[PDB]
Amino acid sequence: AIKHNQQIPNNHFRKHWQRRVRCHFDQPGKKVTRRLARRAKAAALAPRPVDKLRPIVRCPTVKYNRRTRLGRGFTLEELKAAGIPRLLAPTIGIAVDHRRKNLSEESLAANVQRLKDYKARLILFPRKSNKPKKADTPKDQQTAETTTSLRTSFGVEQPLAPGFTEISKSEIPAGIEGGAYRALRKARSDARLVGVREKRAKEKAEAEA
Amino acid sequence: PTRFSKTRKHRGHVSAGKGRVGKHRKHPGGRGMAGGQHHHRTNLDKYHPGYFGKVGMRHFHLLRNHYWRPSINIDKLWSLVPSDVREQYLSGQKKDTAPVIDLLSHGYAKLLGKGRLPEIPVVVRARYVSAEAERKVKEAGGVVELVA
RNA sequence: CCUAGUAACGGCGAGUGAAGCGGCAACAGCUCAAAUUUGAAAGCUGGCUUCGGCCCGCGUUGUAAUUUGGAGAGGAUGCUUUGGGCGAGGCUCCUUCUGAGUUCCCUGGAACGGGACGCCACAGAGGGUGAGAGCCCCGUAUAGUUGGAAGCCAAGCCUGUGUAAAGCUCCUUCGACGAGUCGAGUAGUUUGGGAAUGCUGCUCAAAAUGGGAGGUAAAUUUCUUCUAAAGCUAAAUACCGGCCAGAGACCGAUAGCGCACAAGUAGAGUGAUCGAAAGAUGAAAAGCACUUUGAAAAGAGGGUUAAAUAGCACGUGAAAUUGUUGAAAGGGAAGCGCUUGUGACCAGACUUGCGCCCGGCGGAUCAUCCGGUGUUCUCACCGGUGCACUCCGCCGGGCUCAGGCCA
RNA sequence: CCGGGACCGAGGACCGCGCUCUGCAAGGAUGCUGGCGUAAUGGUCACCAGCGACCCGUCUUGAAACACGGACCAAGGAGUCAAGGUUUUGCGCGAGUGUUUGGGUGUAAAACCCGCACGCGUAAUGAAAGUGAACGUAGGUGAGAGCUUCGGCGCAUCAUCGACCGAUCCUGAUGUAUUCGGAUGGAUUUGAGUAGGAGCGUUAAGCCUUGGACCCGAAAGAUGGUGAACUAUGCUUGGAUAGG
RNA sequence: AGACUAAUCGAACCAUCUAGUAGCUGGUUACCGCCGAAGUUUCCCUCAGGAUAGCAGUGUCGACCUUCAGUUUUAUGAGGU
RNA sequence: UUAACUGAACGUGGGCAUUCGAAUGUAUCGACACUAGUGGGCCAUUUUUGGUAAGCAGAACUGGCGAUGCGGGAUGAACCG
RNA sequence: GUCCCACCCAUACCCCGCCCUCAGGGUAGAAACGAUGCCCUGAGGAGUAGGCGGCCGUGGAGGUCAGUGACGAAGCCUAGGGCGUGAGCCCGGGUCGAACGGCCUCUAGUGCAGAUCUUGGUGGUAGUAGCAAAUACUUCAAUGAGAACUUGAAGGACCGAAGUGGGGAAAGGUUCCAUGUGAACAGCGGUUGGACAUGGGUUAGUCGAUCCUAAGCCAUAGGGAAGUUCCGUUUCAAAGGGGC
RNA sequence: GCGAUGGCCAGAAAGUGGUGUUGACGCAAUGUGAUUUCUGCCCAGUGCUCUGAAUGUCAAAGUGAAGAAAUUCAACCAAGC
RNA sequence: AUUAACGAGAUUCCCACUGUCCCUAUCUACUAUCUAGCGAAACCACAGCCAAGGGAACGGGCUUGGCAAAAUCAGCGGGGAA
RNA sequence: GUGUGAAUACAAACCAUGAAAGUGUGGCCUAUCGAUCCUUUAGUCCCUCGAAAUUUGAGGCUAGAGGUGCCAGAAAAGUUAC
Repeated sequence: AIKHNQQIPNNHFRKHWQRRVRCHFDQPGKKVTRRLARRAKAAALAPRPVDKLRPIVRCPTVKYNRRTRLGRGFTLEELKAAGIPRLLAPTIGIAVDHRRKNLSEESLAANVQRLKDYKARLILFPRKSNKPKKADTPKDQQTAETTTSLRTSFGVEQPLAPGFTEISKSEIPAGIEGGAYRALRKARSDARLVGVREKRAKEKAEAEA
Repeated sequence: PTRFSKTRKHRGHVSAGKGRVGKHRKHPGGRGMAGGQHHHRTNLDKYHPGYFGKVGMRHFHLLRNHYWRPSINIDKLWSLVPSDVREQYLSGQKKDTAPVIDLLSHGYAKLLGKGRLPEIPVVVRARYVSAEAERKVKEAGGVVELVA
């Protein structure tokens, strides 16, 4: 029953809403539980980093097209280029994704370099101490400062392009002959008439023959 | 705080400020928007003119990402360059170098033109540009180039 | 968390209402049908056994190895990889032990109260003891210490080895892939799903670059993306029902659960089921010996206690209603407002203060000056010097002024 | 111009207006005297006397009503909470604003610190494809607080005439994938627009909506269970009723 | 005979949905100070009820704007009791 | 718009106070924001409709009760002060 | 009926005192001030429904009074006092026995005469209505504190074999017998009791259950139903028992 | 009304039931109400029942034509009317 | 449309009989009544003498008059719009 | 000072009549009529079917018609003497 100048209300409160209300009084209690689980997990993995390596990926929509972020895993072609066996990759902290493809060459080159330098920073202890092997560390450089996050030490360096650039005068280019505004209008109407123009031209060829 | 509210001042006065003849019954007039066309029409036409009816054609499965293009006027263009570099250009110490502004990196797609521009050449890279905005930037010595 | 009260549905009325992207928590991948071991069913339940094995049976209408689309098979080619046994040390559980006053005086039935003097403190959380206790007692904080049981993790060492099995780089060629299913028509239900989103009944019923999807029905021609009709798997999420624990600006016996008590009890109904009321003597029963009146219940003395104005009808004991004693009023109601009178009872205020003159007593110390210190820098304090017409306290006499109530 | 009577005494150094001018009746009372210093004055309670006075709460044009509820006492007993709006008051920052989904840390449900995204605001208009805000010192005229070298410049706001952007209806230049393109100039049209930004978070009050919604109250409707020990009908098996 | 079916029958009894809805009756708890009403207009299956305008309160800002008036005088129009 | 710078609106400049051109008052100027109650009324002077008439039914201007005590009508919501 | 003198009293009019509201002024080279203070001047006060402002109390939380108390805290009674217009605050006397206040902020299950309100308790009516069907009682002695309704004897009566007699089925569950007894119950009394307290009492080859079937109920073979389960009792079944 | 392949009736369904251990002198459904003497006229209306040459009306499926298809248009056509 | 027998069915008349009536009178048993013992309930704003007036148009309470003397027992059915 | 009905005065086009000035936006004036949703026709040659084209079909924008007489506009027969 409206009485004055009001905004028309729409409050979805006619079911039995009181039976399903979820108050959050355990927000600080839950936080303590997670911190106890992380430090417990870090103790089990004594020299290993907690996280796993991820590749660089671009967002899939025209909006957010500019920014980049972390993905799920490296494609099978990226691993082959860097000379890493498929089966050995998951067991040394590398994450693999078998359902992604490299359509372009810009993305392929960026990820290969990001994965190649990780292999140089890796220290690999031998399976049995008394008998080391060829690919193992020769025990001389096993003592060095290590990292444990691997998400901050290997995060995205810069997601967006630089804000601006400064260039000397007389280097500024010349625009399109017609202009910027007219280049868009011509390109829009060309796609609208792509069908009408093609058939009109084509039927003329059979008409003359 | 309930210690200071009008319900505390009503103690000792029968009917609690709701009147004697009209006794504040349960639901006179109906619940919600009842009577929109019958007995609440007078209120619903003095205010809210246009509640009833159909207008326009419908769109199935609209995705709002296809229609993303925020716009920026031309008089705010110089605010994009950092302050330290900005004062050098306006004061007039460079005299041989021009800035290249990337609208997409700041979150814009269309460059509208509304105000005035000082006479310093610039380079603007935008996805869209208006007809009036292209002229003003061009007569200042600059150029606009589409970037996609 | 946001998208979002948005696209959409709706006597387009009242109303209803998702998803893609984006940030974060937590992260882990895999095995079957379709191939001839065919130069050797290479596989398994059961019984007996000295523990080495044997026997029957299931099974060729298919039991192991090999392959699962990310591939793979079949060929080339050179390198590389793979078993067992010890094991310090660390972490979980239970159990041994832990600092300081009963010092002195007063009130009290009893100090745990008041005053004086002490000590401990990684311990001043909480409870008991005849009243508010850090030092009377149990406990509390800190790392160690006595003894015992079973699982984990793991620094680093000691020994076999290619019959076998595994990884990588390239290729002419091969490359098997789930049917009364998918899909279509019709009917009912449901959804934001709109010429029909999912599900189920009936009729018809496929294919091999084939098939599904691309949110408007249909025909022709292109394009993008996955591989259905077989199967497994930790974590981030829900919950006070079960067994425990720690807490609160929550309630304080008509409150809080129906139940602080022999409460789902006593009780009602043929039955399904309905379902109450009820906490407190005192620090300690020390719960009244003995005499006397009475048939007895009980009464009067006399006792215990700080108190019986605490006596098992017991802490404190209000109102409605009642008894005795004292005062007063009453010719068909009582109560009440304004203003006197009589009688009873009662709070205030007043009972001196200041000043001057004369007389008496007692003391150190008024003006002035010198030294030290402080401070608002010109105003003060302390020590010394004074030494009786000065200064101060008390007493006696005289005088002026003011001070209570009614006129 | 001379008598008689009643009620009252506010203020608290001087200042003023004046006169009959060693002074005064002129901006508010002082002087003399007596009795008593306690139940005397005064206050409380009970009673008699003069005058006045219908039982409260509620609905109603009208209640003391032959309108309803009320024998008496003690304890209990009724506009609350959450989400979403709106105007006004206080506070922080300000073309920006908001730490707490989450992470770091801690004397541990407290306190302190950090950042990527995201929400509202900064740009509107059409059903839609779309397009998108300066002729002028951001305009002219009449009023405007305040300032001023006195000539003038003129905030906020009110009225009025114009300019620009989107929609609707006309006009159709240069050009040309010869059917595309849409310059320029108009029109008793139209918008929740531009014309030197005002918003975001939080605190308190009034009001609104759905929720048990200020408290107590129907005659009904639906889901699942228990009864033939009374009474109704029937079946198998038994019993009982002088003398004319 | 609308009779009887456990003192219940023109549709038995028990628990739950359920604190079922009410434009209709009843009640709604301390004091002082200042201001102070309406039963009328239009629409509604509306007439014991709502929305809308009116009367009322509070919070203010612009000036102290010299503006105004349930009134009289003077000049000039309309009316059919 | 007119045969026509002939008209029409809006303008620049200039002239006219020695008295800004009827009375009285100004114990109350303008604008905006949010919201409560009410929407059953009744009585009286004059005018007035239906009815034999009514403490009956229905209207116009203004004053009252409702929402209000006090002094008169012995008593009496509306009469006189 | 008309005219003329004097006189009586409203919360109305005039003058004065005091309270509150509103409006207009004064107060710093501060010898100054709950500046929210103080001083001077003028006008006004009726009110239901309703609006706003200021204050007083109750249960809890933070800060502060270096607050009160077993030499007596809280609570309760009191025709005993003081303050405020008012809600209320403070003190004196009596009883009692362990905790409790003032001031500024925060918070709410925060103030009662009514609702045929909820639970508990108590009055007038009132020593009143009443304790009247089934024919009926009397003399002596014993026990005992106490005898119409205990016991013995002797008189008078009733039930009058379809009984107020002698035994059973259903149902009840110790009500049966003995000894003893304060209160309560036996609508008067009580030495008596189906009440209270302490003990005791129910023996079967022959009397019943146990055996057989009736109306009727339920398993098995099978068929329905998502299912709790419905039908089916010789039915479309490989269904048994006798001797050495 | 009915000769068992049946009439009346129960059940969510069933290899399920009642009448039925039944067969027209029987089972099932209605009206009048001993005996005596009688029981008239009306088939327009509303019901019940019978006979299909009649083509009038006419569903899904099926048949024919046009179209690139979705689709549209024609005959034929059960019971009932 | 008639109808023998039957009926705790509805109606009218005649004989016998009578306290139904003119018109009332008397007797008996158990209560009511008094005493000893025991001992409730409905109901209740406060209460309880009238005449007229006005008023919500029928007052116990208001106005003007009549009047008015403690405490009590057995009956009664006008009023308390019981 | 919302809607519906009806009415008055101009502006920009195209016409009728009259020699011309002029008159004409239905009947000399005061009554003679109708929302949302849905269906249907006229108009431009216009926009969309959201992976890209071409023709059917469907959906949009502006103006009329199909109607609510309870006429600011629900889809609606009786009885109760239980």
